Amino acid sequence: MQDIRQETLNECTRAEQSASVVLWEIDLTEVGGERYFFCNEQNEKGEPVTWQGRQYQPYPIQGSGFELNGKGTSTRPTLTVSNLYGMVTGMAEDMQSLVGGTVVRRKVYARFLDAVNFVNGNSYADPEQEVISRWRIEQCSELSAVSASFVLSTPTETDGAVFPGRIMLANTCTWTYRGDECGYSGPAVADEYDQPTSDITKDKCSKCLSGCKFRNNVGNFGGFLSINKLSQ
Amino acid sequence: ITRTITSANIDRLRFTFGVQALVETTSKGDRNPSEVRLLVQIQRNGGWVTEKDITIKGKTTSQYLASVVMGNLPPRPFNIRMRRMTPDSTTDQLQNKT
Amino acid sequence: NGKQNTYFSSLDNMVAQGNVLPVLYGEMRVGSRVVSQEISTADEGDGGQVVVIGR
Amino acid sequence: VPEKEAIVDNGAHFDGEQSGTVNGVTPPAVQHLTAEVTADSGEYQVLAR
Ligand code: SF4
Repeated sequence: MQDIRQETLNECTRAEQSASVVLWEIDLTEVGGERYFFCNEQNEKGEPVTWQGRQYQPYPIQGSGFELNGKGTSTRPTLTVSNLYGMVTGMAEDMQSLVGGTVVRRKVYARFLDAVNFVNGNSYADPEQEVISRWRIEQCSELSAVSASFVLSTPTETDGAVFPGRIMLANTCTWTYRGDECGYSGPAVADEYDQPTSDITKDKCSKCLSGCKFRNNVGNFGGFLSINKLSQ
Repeated sequence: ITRTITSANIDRLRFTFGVQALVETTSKGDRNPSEVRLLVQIQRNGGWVTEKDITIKGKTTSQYLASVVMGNLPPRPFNIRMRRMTPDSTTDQLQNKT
Repeated sequence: NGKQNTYFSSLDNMVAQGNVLPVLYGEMRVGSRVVSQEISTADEGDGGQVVVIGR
Repeated sequence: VPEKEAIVDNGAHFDGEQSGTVNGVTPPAVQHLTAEVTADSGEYQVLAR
């Protein structure tokens, strides 16, 4: 049971209720873009809906199919948003199909919404009442001149994962360069083709034994040498 | 015999020594085993240090070669030597050549 | 010949290349992937200063 | 995207020898072969070591 605030529950049990507002925030910080806020409709004064200080913008957006079930496959909800004016096309060609960003969904009753929205104000405004759920964009199922459709997914999905995940190779190092495991931190030495260089921008490891010997880091070689003699 | 080491990157050193024969022949013609001793020396600090005490005992009329491995090598300019602590045989019946 | 296997135990030495490095989570008898194997002649010295060869 | 042909063709940098015949798994020659003819036991015998 989610720790829903008591006033939200009291609103839920009432016979006659206020409007239910769903507020969408699309987060592209991890990918490299800015975060975008949207909402389906305007407020009573014909201005963007204000919740806390966010000021979610009006824009035709809808997400359907959300579910809480662990018996079978994952959930995979669907989100549809229009791009008549070409906003989604520009975010998609800039940020590589908007794949990997976060989508955060909030459900706040209109009773607790900020007092700026209503012309006469709201005496019951309370910014702590909301229900939050996080998802990560998975794919752009469609994109046209009328609308664009995404399929979300859970952050913890296990489609392409195999557990042990570390391969013992005879000639190739599996570590990430300058990572914690490789443990190299020094001047640029060589290129990815074992060619000498000094520019820091084009310093990469070839993942080969010579590429490692350029760094004098043979001690931390990821691969295990001379296995192919045994396996043969 | 003495020789010097000049290589930069080495970690252990192995000495392969032996004897050509050890048979001892009596006047009648009986054959008995004999023994011989060797020392392997490395010039640590400024004075020679005998790393190992070696004793070979048995009967053989052909070469027997054995090997021992060293460690903790001093810095590279060091030199090495091996020497014999058994008096050189005078009679022809002894046959213990290192 | 009817020996029954399970996914969380392996008691024999397996080849190394192209296979994953296993993970052990509790007390158990283990057989592990071979990284090296060789046969050579053994040195006579046992590590001490004194070594005696033969009888 | 026609530009990926030149990226794929450039391959990578491999370390080692193409022939790889310097050291396979063929054993080397045995180290010290000696044969001794002894009449100690009253008969002629050959001891190979
Ligand atoms: S080959 Fe050596 S330097 Fe390169 S990533 Fe592996 S451990 Fe690091």
